[PDB]
Amino acid sequence: KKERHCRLTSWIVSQIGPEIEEKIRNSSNEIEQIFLYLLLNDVVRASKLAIESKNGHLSVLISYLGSNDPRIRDLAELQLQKWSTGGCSIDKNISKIYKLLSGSPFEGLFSLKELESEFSWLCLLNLTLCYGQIDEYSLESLVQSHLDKFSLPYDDPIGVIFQLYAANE
Amino acid sequence: YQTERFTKFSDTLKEFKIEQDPFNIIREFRSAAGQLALDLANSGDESNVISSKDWELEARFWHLVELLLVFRNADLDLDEMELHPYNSRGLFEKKLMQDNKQLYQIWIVMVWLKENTYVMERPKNVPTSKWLNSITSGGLKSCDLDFPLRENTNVLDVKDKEEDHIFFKYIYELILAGAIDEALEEAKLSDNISICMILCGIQEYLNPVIDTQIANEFNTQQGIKKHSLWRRTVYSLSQQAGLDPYERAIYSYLSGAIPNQEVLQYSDWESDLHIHLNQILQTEIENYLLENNQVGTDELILPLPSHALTVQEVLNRVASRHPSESEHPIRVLMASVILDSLPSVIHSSVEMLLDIIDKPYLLRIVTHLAICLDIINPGSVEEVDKSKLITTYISLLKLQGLYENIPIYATFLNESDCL
Amino acid sequence: RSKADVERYIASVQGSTPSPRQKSMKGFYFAKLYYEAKEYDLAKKYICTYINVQERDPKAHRFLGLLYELEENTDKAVECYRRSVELNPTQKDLVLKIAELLCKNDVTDGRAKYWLERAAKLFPGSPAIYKLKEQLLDCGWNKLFDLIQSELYVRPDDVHVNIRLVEVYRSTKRLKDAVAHCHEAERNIALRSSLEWNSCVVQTLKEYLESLQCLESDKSDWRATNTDLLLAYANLMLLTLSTRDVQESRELLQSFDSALQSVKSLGGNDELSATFLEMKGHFYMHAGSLLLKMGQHSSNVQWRALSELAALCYLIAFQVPRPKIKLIKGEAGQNLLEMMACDRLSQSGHMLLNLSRGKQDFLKEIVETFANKSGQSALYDALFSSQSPKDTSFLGSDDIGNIDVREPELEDLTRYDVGAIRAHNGSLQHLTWLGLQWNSLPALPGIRKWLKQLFHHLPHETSRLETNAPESICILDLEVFLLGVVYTSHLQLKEKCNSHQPLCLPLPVCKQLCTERQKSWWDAVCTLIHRKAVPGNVAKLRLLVQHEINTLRAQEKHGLQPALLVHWAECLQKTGSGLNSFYDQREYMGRSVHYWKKVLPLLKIIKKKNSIPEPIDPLFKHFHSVDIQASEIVEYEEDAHITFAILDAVNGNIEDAVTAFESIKSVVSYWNLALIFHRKAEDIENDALSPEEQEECKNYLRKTRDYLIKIIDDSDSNLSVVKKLPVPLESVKEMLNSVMQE
Amino acid sequence: VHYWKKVLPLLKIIKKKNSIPEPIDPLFKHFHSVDIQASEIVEYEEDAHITFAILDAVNGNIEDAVTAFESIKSVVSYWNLALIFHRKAEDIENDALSPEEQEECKNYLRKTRDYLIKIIDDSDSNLSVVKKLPVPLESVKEMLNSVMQE
Repeated sequence: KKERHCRLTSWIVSQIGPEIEEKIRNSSNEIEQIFLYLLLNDVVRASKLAIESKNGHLSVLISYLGSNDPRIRDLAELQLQKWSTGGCSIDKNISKIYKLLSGSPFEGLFSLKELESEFSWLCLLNLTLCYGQIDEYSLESLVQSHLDKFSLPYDDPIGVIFQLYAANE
Repeated sequence: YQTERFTKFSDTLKEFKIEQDPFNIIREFRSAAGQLALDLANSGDESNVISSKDWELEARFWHLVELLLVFRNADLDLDEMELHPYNSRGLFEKKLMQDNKQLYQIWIVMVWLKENTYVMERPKNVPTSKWLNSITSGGLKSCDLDFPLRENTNVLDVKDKEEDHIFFKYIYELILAGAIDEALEEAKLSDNISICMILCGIQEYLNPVIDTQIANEFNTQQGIKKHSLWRRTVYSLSQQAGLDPYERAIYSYLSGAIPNQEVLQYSDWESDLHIHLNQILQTEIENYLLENNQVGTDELILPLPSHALTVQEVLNRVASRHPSESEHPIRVLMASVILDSLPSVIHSSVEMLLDIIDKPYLLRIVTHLAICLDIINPGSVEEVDKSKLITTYISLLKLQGLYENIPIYATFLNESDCL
Repeated sequence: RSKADVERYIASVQGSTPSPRQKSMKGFYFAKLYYEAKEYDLAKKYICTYINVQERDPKAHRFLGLLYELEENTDKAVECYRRSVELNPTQKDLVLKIAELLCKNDVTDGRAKYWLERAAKLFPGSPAIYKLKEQLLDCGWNKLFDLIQSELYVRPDDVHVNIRLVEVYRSTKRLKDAVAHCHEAERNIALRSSLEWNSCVVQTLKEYLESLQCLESDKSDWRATNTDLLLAYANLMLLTLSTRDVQESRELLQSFDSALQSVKSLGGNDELSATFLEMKGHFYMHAGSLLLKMGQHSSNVQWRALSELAALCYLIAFQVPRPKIKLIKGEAGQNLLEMMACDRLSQSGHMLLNLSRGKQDFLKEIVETFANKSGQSALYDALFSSQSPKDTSFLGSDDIGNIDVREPELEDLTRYDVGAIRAHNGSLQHLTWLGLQWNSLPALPGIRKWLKQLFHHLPHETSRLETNAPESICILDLEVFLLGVVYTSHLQLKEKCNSHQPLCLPLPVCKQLCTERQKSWWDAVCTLIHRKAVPGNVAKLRLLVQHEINTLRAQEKHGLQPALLVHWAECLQKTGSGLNSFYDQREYMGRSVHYWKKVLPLLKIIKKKNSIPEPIDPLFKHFHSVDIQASEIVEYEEDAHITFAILDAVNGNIEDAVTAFESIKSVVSYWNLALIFHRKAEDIENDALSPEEQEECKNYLRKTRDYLIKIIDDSDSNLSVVKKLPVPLESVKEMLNSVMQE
Repeated sequence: VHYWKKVLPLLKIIKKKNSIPEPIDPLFKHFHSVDIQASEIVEYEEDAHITFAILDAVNGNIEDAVTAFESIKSVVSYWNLALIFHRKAEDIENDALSPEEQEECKNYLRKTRDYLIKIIDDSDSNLSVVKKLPVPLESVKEMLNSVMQE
């Protein structure tokens, strides 16, 4: 399961690669770049840029992405509720990153679902597959979880294959 | 009454020679000294606070002795661990600590060091929530720890910094004491979730499913796979200024590094020694992992030092950094035990009877230690040295007028004939 | 295996792991089998290739060094050991080897000296260390002498070194000095026990007798040296009989008998004459022991006839009177001579008894039939070959006159044993033998007195009983130890003969009766106490003792079968209950209660027919031969409750002690009830005090009288009760006489 | 008792100086300001054992409640011991019944009096004990007046 997961996610990163690299080319904000590096499933360069842009704590936090530590998951979500109940202002991309640490980035109450309009469906699916709750789910039911949140274009065949894969039963 | 003391120690020896395992002797010696440490400490002339600390020290010595000799001597050799390359770093760390006794000893010693570390009382009136003052003043555009790092620290209210100081200092003391669970509890409960999360990176990765040989201790994967990264990430964070000195201190300790001057200046022999053994240890593990290709090149973000000190050298340096403390006669024994050069020092302080007579605990301690040693390891201390030591201590049992309990000490020579 | 088996395995792993690195990493395990198939030019290249990939393995490097050792390539073999040693410092034996090889090949370089210094500190004063010191010097006569002397200063008990001193003296043909040191060294108790030393002593003396220097010098000290030869013969005979085979022992007898015949002619009334007396006895005793050795292996008809013959020998020995001790020049000499006398009477004594218990007045027949001069020829016949001249043999010329034919008295035997504990340097062999010899007798040995004769001023019980540090060793610990050693030994031998008398074996003939573990402990605590340990080995000896203390005191993980604990408990109660002083009574009763308190939990589980958790590598072997049964449980609980009461009485809880004693109508409880009722009366009996109280005081003395009478009434009626008496019957009557006259 | 039964497992892990698993977005913010320390553990275990005994008494397991209450010499355990000893006396105190039983009944009322007096004796001496009273001091004295007039 781990092997298969790693190959799938390396491949998705192969596909979304240029899209995101373009987006990083045009960003004017460092924390957003850090997020985009997480979009390429590159935890280390996110951590590094964080470090460099003087965002050190975040940097540490980032290092958890891809270990599925449920403690960290519920803590990140907690921080998010506390902000989303008062929290006079939190940077738009730090909240996104915390939402990634929460393990349920659309399935949620600070939801990245609106990124539906800014990214390839495959890009977001990468987010579910990499963070998302890898251990608790089978590859199939995980992918299915994601698909349940987003309609794919009828005509797109790589979409179709994911649907047939997730459809299992 | 307190001029009972010798009885207690003598008493323990009685019980041992009479139920005809010897590690209990020392355990009791420890408790005995500790009990006495309490007596002189409670209500006392301020001439007693000194000899009270010399008893607490006494006690710690017996403890260290127990720990190390138990591990070294109760060594009955178990089964070797057979890893594969597919195995997690967690297992390799474990293997390292199993196979390398030299290094596990360092662990034992650090454990002892932590055991005896002071921690402040839990801060009272802690606030409802984090950086509340800055939020209330307006001006936190982001509520994340890294915000005032992204742009001038002028963002954070003074009182908030003052509280962050209280927190990070408390967490630091807890970390040096081994209280990692309490540190995580404090982080959680004091609305420092992100710092908590940082403290979670301490564990190497294990997966009970893959790393079969620990499918007992664990039911769920845990720990973090890209640890060499984590470690550079933390260390770099530790070097970034505009953080509270205790926070930086924490990250230093976690990265296997040596905390900043502002914090380190207040560390004593024990604290400092601890810091540097931690460094030895960290470095040695990461090297063990590199020699087995269980580190991935991507993670070598930054240079950390690769050359581990020897316990010998750490001791020498920490010594020269704390000469007064270093030279204290039971702490010399502490080091002597740590390096195993112990009969070495026995025979030594023996020849110092031929400014050891000036301090009372010493002549006693060395004698009872020598006894314990030859009990646990027959042959340990030279026959002569036992003779000389007991001879002199006995003559003090006489000077104290406790002839009553001299036969017990006699049970180690035919020289006893002459009493 | 063969050449095919090992070279065919080449294709076995070659087809499993073909890459060069794994092919070379199997070289050590390839070389593992060529060393077994006698291929050393091949095995060398196999291991050498594994060393090309695994250059940090101390095992592989040593294996090549051991292989270069078979090749006798010193320069190559040494270097290999060096690498294994520098990789792993714990390889002590390799530090010796390097030092051993460096001194044998060439000493010109100081490197050989350096490695010898390290080898010394790793093995403090081991026998090999001096050997290497002499080797290094070899590469001049005065030079060697100084080494031995400087070596003898700190190591006077080393057998080999003292031997070399005699050899160096003998090389310069100054034999007078050789015997002089030989004589002054026969006072050493350790050397006297060394087989090889005594052999050297016999030669260096004979050489001096025939030496031209002995005659020229004078004929005054001639007698003095002659005494030592006989003494040496006795010691050498004791040792040769035990270790050496049938042939060698018999041969030594002829030299002994020749010496006796050559000595008797001079006579006189001085040390030599007195020595001849005691040594004469030893001769027969050992000759009897020698006789019994042959018969053991032989048939039954020869056994009885030989044992008959041996019984006469031991008898002859026992009869020989205590030598005239006052007649010796010095205190050391006379004490030695007496020590041997006690040994003779003790060893021969027990043998005489064990052989006489076989039949009724068996001893009388032995004398009445073989005391005849015909027996003297039957003895010479069985022992020697008749071809030797029967004129100059002492055995054939001795005047066997009026054999006492009186079996020995136990009381005399005890004082013989106690006086001879130091005969064989208190080897656990010696004591375990005696303890077993008394195991069949109705009177028990004074073990506590044995230990006092060995470890003087060793306290009965150590104040600091809390720890097991061996500075707190106590005569109780030792007493508790020997009890188990003998209780263990007896059961082991009982099991042996069952598969195949055990009492009948003489001391030299029998093999080790204790486990090497037990023997190691006794030798350790002995060397420690007597202050003949080694500064380097002090810590090791000390720990070796410490390991067993927790068992002698029934502490955490004691390897003690419940039966052995009970045996310890009662054996200490009755041992203590007969003591006069309170200090000793308290101690022995305390320990007895202690062991009792440890057993009763076990007995309760055993009382309901459950299983005891068996031990892990116990110190005292378990046996189902003596496993406790429910039939005996209630008795122990009762016998223990007595031991509790006794200690309660000694501590002051008289009310509870009497309440308990009275509950059980036992003979022992009477002696306790009586002894404590008498004390309450005697103190209050004569001082001015309330008359009413005086009547109550007398009333107790009346109870004392009654309980002593109940003891004697029940005692005279039944024999089993006589054995249960906590003190002797005559002692009970002794008190009663005084009780009533009061 | 319920909440107690949920804490004690945590306190035992905390008693050996280990780490508590921190929560996920908790409803009641955690704080290290009031994190439990080993210095206070044995007290809670004791104070909890009282709460257990109290419920045992209310349910009917008087034997185990008294056995527990008596084990710890606490002011609160007196008021409980007293309150339950008084009830065993009052019901049996006046009906026609075996005289021997009546003597045993009175004996309990004698114990009630003693425990209430121990409360007031220790109460008047020290203020810290006054705050530990499970009910007001004047209420304890109120019962005693009626207890002795009985």
